[PDB]
Amino acid sequence: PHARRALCLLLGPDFFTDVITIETADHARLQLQLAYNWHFELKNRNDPAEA
Amino acid sequence: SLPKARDQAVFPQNGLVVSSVDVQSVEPVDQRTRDALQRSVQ
Repeated sequence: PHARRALCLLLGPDFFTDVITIETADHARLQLQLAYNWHFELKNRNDPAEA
Repeated sequence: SLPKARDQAVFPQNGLVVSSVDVQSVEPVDQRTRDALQRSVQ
């Protein structure tokens, strides 16, 4: 919930080495490591509201 | 190129291009894939 804390909001492309605990229709409980290839998007990188 | 796909694995986030992917050996770790496929060998 709250582990890391930094002064900067990383906008560059990155990933999250997250693992989920999902269950399929056959009830098969399996955990699975995810990446979430993400990146922040700003069309106008000067507007105070959007920024 | 059934049919072959391409020759480039590009990541647009940073421009990192994986030219090719090479896998060395299939281990399977369990002893039961092991000398039971070894009876298959025999």
